[PDB]
Amino acid sequence: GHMNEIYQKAKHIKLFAMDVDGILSDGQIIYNSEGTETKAFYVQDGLGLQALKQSGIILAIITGRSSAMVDRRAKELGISHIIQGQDDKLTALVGLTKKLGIELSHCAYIGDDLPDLKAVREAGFGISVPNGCEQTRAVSDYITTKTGGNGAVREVCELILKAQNNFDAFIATFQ
Amino acid sequence: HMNEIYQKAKHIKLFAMDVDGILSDGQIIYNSEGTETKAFYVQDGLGLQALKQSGIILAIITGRSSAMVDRRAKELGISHIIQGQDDKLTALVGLTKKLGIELSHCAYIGDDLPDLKAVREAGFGISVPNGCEQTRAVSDYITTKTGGNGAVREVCELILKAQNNFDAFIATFQ
Amino acid sequence: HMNEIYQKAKHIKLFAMDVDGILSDGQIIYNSEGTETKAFYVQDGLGLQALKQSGIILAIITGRSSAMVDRRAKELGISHIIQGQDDKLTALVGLTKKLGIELSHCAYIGDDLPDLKAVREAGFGISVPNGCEQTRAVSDYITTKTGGNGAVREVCELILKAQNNFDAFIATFQ
Amino acid sequence: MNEIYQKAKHIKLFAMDVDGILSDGQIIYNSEGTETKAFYVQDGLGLQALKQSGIILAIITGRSSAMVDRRAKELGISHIIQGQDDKLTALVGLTKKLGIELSHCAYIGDDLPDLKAVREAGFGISVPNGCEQTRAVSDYITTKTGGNGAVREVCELILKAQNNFDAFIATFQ
Ligand SMILES: [Mg+2]
Ligand SMILES: [Mg+2]
Ligand SMILES: [Mg+2]
Ligand SMILES: [Mg+2]
Repeated sequence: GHMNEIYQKAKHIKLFAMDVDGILSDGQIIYNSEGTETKAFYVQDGLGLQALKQSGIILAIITGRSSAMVDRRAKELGISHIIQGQDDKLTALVGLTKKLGIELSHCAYIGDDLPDLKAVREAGFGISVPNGCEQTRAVSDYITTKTGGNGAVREVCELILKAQNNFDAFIATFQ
Repeated sequence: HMNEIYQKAKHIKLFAMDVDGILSDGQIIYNSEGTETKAFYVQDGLGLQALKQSGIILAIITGRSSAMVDRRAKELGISHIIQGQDDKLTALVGLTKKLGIELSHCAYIGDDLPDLKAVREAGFGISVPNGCEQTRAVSDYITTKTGGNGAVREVCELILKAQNNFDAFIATFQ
Repeated sequence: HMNEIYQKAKHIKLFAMDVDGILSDGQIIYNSEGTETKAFYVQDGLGLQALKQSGIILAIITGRSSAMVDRRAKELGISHIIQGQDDKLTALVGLTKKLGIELSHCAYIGDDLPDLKAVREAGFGISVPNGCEQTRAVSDYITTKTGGNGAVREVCELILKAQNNFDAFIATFQ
Repeated sequence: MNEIYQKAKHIKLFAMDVDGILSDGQIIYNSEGTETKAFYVQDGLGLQALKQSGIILAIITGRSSAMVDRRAKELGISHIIQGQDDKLTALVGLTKKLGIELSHCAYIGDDLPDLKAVREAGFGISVPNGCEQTRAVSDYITTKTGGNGAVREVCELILKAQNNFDAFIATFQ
């Protein structure tokens, strides 16, 4: 019943910012006996992000943790705004608005836990996921059907493209 | 039955946890270089931080021993790390005496048979959906979320709520 | 539509496959030492071996590039390993020309948009439950089992059955 | 139910496939050439319990890895036969050298290479995600899946059949 409300918020998005753990991954933090840390991403999310970028949308990562894995994933996907070691997601997002000349109302943010709440609440289009905390889900404009690390990002990428009448055009390039 | 669960959680000063099956989904991972791997859940970290910040002491009691457990514990401020110990009750009782906290003010979460007595005898005993039937049977509470998937975060929030500390935790992010 | 599916599968001489989301569940795994990991499914290995032994040529066509794919392919006797190639149809047509096999006698299994044209134009196009809707729409068959969980094994058995080789394959183990 | 218990009651040797039984069947490779395999904690306790009750534990697998050696060592799995082409002839060979009749052997497997061993063992076991043909010749199919408690489940079944289960539980009470 909220589809066109969601569409109106997504239609004006010029910047798409994302949390990592629980969004681009299923939230697993993986350590081994040699001190090495591991993180897993989802292939379909990659193509979804490529689609947004192709449509002219600026991509950003804002995470409280810091790893080479995030740097590597961001670089291969052409995400050039990689903010790590930053729990205060909203201040980081506002920082980007000033850096890039994009209004906050034209920014999307997807997050899963409490550090993401304010950014999800205050962004033009705030998104969460089924396994997100209840409080961040409560302030979201949209909650994905697919879970983090299992297509949540791909799903909201398609949603934004649809709201901007760019989805069918993108699909047609593969047909 | 949440009223009696909140009543038990109200008095908790020490929260002790098994590792495999609780903080992880129970996978023991090895590779051809001789390296062992373990996986944890990001939301459990924030939950344990909230518990610690509220004044509750955190402990790990595990039958295995690994560097991953030391790293994760250090990262989350788990100050009492007991590894290579299958006898969970003796370990928990040892902690009660050392810290000066009654067993009735201890919470313990476990998943398999070695955890049974500690879950049964602790002031607040918790298990998980994929815990063994016998350990689930003696639990005061079984989580909705599974081990390595938010069971720990869930218990953390329950204890915070019971102690009127949950909304203060949430408020910092609003 | 199974009579039509069997018709298409009956004449397959080349079986070509996407990797991520087909042979794996789609996870791209990195670690802090710059190492990449990929996971495959054991039962898929036997299925592909069976297809190969029945006289079908095996091929991989993937947009990514890794040593893990080379290793898995060599292990299973996948003889055409095309990596760093998102244009699946051009690669597949290239194979038809090199091997002297009509496109109508090629099978292709894929999960996402880059695979769409190949799935559509191949003699037998296959996708998977978690494949994108657009690639599923142009498929001749969609597996019950998921990518990295037996989707490949399933279609291998389907092709063996369509070519009257399945029961004979089973018989070798009895 | 009772026919299963009759077959399980006299088991002296419990032999197992690895991939799809002790694991969920994932074969994991990395860019440094390193292979990974995952096991389940609850299976560990189940196997240890079986071993302590006097049952000899064995692994018979077509693949070969250090991970299997490591997991076997920590659980007291004392016969580790890797890289085996024919699992039935490996089981027959092992049970002959140990002086145990095949009728007193259990074997759990998931795929076609396990079929003959599951069929011919005194107690043959498979798993839900096992192939239909191996499931067809099994005396018992577990409810839990490989790498997710299938082994723990059958261990408890055998303990029950040998009047050792309630005592096993009681040691933890
Ligand atoms: Mg997160
Ligand atoms: Mg445990
Ligand atoms: Mg793919
Ligand atoms: Mg197997």
